[PDB]
Amino acid sequence: SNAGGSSPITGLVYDQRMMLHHNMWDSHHPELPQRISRIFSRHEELRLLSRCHRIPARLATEEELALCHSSKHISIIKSSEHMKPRDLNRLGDEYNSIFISNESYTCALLAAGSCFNSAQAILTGQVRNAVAIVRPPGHHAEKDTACGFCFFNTAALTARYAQSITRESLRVLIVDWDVHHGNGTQHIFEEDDSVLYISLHRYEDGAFFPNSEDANYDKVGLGKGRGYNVNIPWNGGKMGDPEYMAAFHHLVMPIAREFAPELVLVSAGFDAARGDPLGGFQVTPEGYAHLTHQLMSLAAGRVLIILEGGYNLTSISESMSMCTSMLLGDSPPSLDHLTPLKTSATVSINNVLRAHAPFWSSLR
Ligand SMILES: O=C(NO)c1cnc(NC2(c3ccccc3)CCC(F)(F)CC2)nc1
Ligand SMILES: [K+]
Ligand SMILES: [K+]
Ligand SMILES: [Zn+2]
Repeated sequence: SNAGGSSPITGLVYDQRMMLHHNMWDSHHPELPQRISRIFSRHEELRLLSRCHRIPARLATEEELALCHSSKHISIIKSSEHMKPRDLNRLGDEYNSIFISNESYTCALLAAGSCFNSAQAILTGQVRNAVAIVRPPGHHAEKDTACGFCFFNTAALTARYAQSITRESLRVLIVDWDVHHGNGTQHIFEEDDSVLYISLHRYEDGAFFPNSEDANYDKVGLGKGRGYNVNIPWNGGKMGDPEYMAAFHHLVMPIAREFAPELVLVSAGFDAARGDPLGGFQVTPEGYAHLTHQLMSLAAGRVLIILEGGYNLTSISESMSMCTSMLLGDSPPSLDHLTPLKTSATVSINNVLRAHAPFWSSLR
């Protein structure tokens, strides 16, 4: 029972089977199997694992995938399960930045099913919040195609899965703090006012992957979805804790509170972390802890943290373990001295404010 209340529980999902997805031609490709085992091992080292309720992985079904993806796309990825290597190579090469092994399809299904089980546990009160240590990632995957190490859009599917077991209009916030724009998530929800998508990402006037002006601040959503897509694009600066904290203070949290989400999904890539070989930014583990802590003030604390990217194995292990520590209710660690904001970060924050003040009274 929870008569009289009870201490909130944090769920954790991790299944070593998701390590089987691998790059048979470049075994040093940074989207490594041991991304998830290293993160899991750090949770054991820090004694966080035994404090969590372990949530089992499961496979997503093909009908669950159709919540966001076309039958053609599902069928093509499914067909890779039985391909020979030369045909896996050719099929991967048809996409932007995709490698495929015979286990990729099953691993993508497990990453999605793990997050469905976690959202289910949160929404039915089995746990208050959860962390999902999953791969391959999701947020670059589109309705019709794979992209950027992602086959199916785990976070987008989880938002639709949540609506499917509560009510169609359940308000879901997705905060995407992966250093890359989540092009797939933006596109899936661009006309939808029930899912608010807020992405922070390195942009560089369109030069940074995925190299599209869709990631710019002026893309605010379409139709009913106008105002429900918030891009915070970083240009010309080595961004870190001061800039992300300022973005949360001026943009993410005011908009999120006004939206009043009923569930928060974090597309939690850690490739903006200090030390990441791809992102080039310097968010610290303590910074990620503070971002997590702020999001826990939303949705009565119903937050699911979903691993996306992040490629320095030590950085992502420490950063995601910080986030779990915050979900468990530990007191936030001290931030380093916040250097004054990079001046271009103020420019970006002010551009987003101008783009979104028409839709959010909290910004006016
Ligand atoms: O998921 C991600 N990060 O979290 C992610 C990161 N990099 C790529 N692609 C790029 C990449 C691919 C393999 C190894 C390093 C980088 C290749 C094309 C590029 F040069 F344009 C950008 C980098 N794709 C997805
Ligand atoms: K992002
Ligand atoms: K939206
Ligand atoms: Zn990324």
